[PDB]
Amino acid sequence: NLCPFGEVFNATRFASVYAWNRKRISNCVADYSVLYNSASFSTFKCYGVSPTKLNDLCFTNVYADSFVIRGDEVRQIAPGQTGKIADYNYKLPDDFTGCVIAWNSNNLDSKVGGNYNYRYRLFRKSNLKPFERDISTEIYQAGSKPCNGVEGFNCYFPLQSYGFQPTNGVGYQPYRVVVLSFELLHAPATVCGK
Amino acid sequence: QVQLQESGPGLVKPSETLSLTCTVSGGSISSSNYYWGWIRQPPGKGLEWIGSIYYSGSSYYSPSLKSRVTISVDTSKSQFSLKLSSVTAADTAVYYCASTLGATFYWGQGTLVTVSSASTKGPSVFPLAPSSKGTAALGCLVKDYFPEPVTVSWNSGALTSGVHTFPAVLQSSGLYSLSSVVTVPSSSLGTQTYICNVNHKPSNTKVDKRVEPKSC
Amino acid sequence: EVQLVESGGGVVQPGRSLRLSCAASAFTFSSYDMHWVRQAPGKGLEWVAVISYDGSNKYYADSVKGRFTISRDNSKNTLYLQMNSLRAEDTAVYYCAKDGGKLWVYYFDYWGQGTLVTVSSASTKGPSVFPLAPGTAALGCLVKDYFPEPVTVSWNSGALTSGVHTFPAVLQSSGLYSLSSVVTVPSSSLGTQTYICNVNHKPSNTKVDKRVEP
Amino acid sequence: DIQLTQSPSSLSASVGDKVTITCRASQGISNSLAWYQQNPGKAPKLLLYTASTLESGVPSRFSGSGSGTDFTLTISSLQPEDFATYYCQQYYDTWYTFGQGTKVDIKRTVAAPSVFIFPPSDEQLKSGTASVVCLLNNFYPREAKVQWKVDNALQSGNSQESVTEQDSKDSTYSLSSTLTLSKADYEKHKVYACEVTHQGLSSPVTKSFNRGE
Amino acid sequence: DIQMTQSPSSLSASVGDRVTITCRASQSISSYLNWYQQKPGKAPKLLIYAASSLQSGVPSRFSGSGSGTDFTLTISSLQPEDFATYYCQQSYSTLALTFGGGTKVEIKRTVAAPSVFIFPPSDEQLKSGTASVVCLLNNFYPREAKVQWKVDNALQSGNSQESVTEQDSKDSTYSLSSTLTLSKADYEKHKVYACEVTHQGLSSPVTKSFNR
Ligand SMILES: *[C@@H]1O[C@H](CO)[C@@H](O)[C@H](O)[C@H]1NC(C)=O
Repeated sequence: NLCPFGEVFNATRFASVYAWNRKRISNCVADYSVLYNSASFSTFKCYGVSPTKLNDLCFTNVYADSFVIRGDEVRQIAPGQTGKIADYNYKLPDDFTGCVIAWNSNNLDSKVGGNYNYRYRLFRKSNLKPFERDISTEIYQAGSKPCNGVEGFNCYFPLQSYGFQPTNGVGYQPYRVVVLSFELLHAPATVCGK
Repeated sequence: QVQLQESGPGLVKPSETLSLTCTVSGGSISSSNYYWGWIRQPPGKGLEWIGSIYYSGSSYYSPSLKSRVTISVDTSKSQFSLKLSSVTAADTAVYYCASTLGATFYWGQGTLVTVSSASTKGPSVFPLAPSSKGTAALGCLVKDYFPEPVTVSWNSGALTSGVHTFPAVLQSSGLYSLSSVVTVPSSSLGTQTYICNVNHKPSNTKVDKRVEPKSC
Repeated sequence: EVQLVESGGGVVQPGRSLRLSCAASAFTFSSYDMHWVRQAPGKGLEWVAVISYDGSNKYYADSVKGRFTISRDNSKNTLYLQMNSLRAEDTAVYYCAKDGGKLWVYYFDYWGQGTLVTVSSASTKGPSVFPLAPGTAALGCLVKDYFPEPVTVSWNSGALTSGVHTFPAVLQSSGLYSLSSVVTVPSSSLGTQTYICNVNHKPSNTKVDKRVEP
Repeated sequence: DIQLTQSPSSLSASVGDKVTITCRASQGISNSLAWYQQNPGKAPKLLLYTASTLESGVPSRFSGSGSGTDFTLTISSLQPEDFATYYCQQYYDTWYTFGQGTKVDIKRTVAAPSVFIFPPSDEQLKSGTASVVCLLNNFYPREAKVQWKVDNALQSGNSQESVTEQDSKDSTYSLSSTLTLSKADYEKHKVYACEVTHQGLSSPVTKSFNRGE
Repeated sequence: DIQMTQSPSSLSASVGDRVTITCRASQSISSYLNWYQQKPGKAPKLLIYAASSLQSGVPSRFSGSGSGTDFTLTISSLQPEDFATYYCQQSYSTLALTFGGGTKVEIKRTVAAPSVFIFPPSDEQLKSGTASVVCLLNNFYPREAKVQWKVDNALQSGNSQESVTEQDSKDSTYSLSSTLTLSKADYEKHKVYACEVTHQGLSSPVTKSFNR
């Protein structure tokens, strides 16, 4: 039967970038060329593979990662990028083999009074390793004295609200992203494009 | 995007209390891991943190000002306010409201607050006559006025090339003094009429001064 | 033996449209992806767009996205590039390239000879040629104020080959082009040898021969 | 109380150059530092925090490094919109502190100022105050010293300076120094000069006048 | 985008030399680095794909190596038909393919001094309203040369245009032409028209002039 890409792209609600959702896709047939060509995608860049070539290749598994960021941060969802998102929320390896798809979602994820349900990890002591998901809410020590739960001036809650308003500039508007990872192990392949 | 709009008088008499209010329209003043602070900047000087406040957690002030500073928060109207007591001319500065944390992430546009006890005074315009001793310079001195600003043009806007109108300095008298100059060819001093157009709207003062070379 | 032939280039005013073609030969055209790559005057290479083997997938660079359109006709073995809303920054030589296809990624193994697209509003004006009057000596002609590129300059109807230096054109502030061409000759055969520079402007159909004497 | 010290106080560079600003703290502050950009008259804008993390939306040409007490901000290829004043700030203790700021300047060739002096008008002398103005027209760099001499006596604490923003065309500055005296103190002396020392002047230039000539 | 920085921008060598060009990437591109050759006026031609794989028909003297961020193209024995510009292009970002700046391989010859000639604007042109003062630098090497216009000892900044030919097929030398364009009103305002030339094969600024 077919692979369920709709459940990712057409999902009504998306996850925050620090708590990005991953859908493991296996044991199915996938339809790509008709799926991608829609141009209802503001950002569409692939690394290590051609989007027209996927209808020929088979992979052991395919991962569809999904989250929401703001416009000025779409440039960070890429291999070898640095910044608040790529270092503290979602990081791709330097040899990332897959595609990054993004479309403006201002009509879905921004509210007149502002939507603060989309958060991101602002402070973290060390960078995330590739494909790491940190959902920890432990108070961040940013001074000398430890925090031990107590929040304050050298003790910050590591997550921060986005605040999407429909009237904000495109840089401050919400964008939904889908990252398709194509994994090739020395195992029998289960996902082939057709 | 967090939007910070600040309001309050830009003129406070000395020993009085400076008061400013920042209204938040980008993030709920309650539903964000954001401290809410004030940073000032004296003219031509650096930046000085004043204080910050949490939605309930606590407040934190600059010890150099802690005795004079009060920061309050209003959630029903989404505002946090600043009160500086016994202001002096030292407190003449641009005041910003900021969504602070580790860093100050978002910034209001900034309200210049001038501390002076002077009322409104129209300026006096004196000529800076070109002297005798290829290109010569002439101008106007706009002295002893309050408050800001004044506008100076030359020949009703027909002369723009080579004009430098300098920013006003605050004299010890609490009054501002400003000069505007222009370099022209020395050969035109006897044939071209030069007039500076000073306009000080706070005092409804419009003055046209003809600048002529000084006769022996 | 892989051939690619472009056509459809020329002059175009800003905001107008222009369509390019690329006739392929001597390979399975309906199986390879195809590309377009342009090169501004004196600059490097810039990938423009790519189209799949079947023409169902199209991907464009950000500098031309929502402005150019790539398409192909496999029955005719031709590749198309509809260029709308052309800006002056689009002035470049446009190449079409076949995808190598031996990798998981794109790469160009064969290129077309390329066709020029000059985006400017200036009307096709003819050149105004001025002479340059002179231990050897030098002399030449000044091809000034002409639009667009190019102009071909020769000496004595191509008979004088050694010692000639024709300089690349420069886009002056007047939207027109200016070009210099010189030739160094022995100072002995000056009044005995006659020198005539041959300037031709095909876009405006102007052929001007001018004598050069000290 | 942490003290931030930036280096250099003023820097001049060209478009495309690599620029480095240094910030040093009186105490160890780990990586808890932020960099800011402020264009003239506008509010500051955050560039980096935690010494190394770029704020979202900031161009990638900006980069930061350091820990403990020494920090560095770097612009890889300077672009025309990058000319401004730059501040560093620590958030390590309670009493937050800023650096004094580093103004990035456009490097043009050295230009000597055209010096003009203006006596007080007879119309101002009727009010009781005398204002002598000294003009330095179209010069570079900004560093220039104006020395007031009244009867060969160097004056200080009765004058004020004012500098124009760098001109958008020829990239030069201009300075005006206003020496203020009472009418009674003005008529006590004869020679009024302003000595100007600048890099583009092999020797200090002096424009002067004698009162009543 | 992924920037590709080539080094050096220009090199001069002779037939039989061993030439190596460097290509750096702003981030890791695995082995997806391709080399191309372009003649002036001609289309690019593929030499190396996937950093090290030789395209069919390309002579074996070409070879490529590298991985990650540093890559190298190597011509073991340079041949006369190999003088051209060489580009590297990354294919890691398949939908954002980017090229390097290019490395132009030129013919190494000895330093050659330029012959400077100056030409006044013709009488046929001055009646149209434009005046163009032209200065020529003839047959020199290397390409680096500074032409400074001085009109009444005043540097004419922002008022001229330069143009350089390619390396001559005989002596491998360059030629430069600077065209100072001013209106006739600007022409009679001054008297002295000079052309200053600074070159490696010279020792002092050279000035060629004439009187009306
Ligand atoms: C997403 O939803 C649209 C209808 O809203 C449907 O036509 C499309 O096929 C869906 N996409 C997938 C991948 O199922």
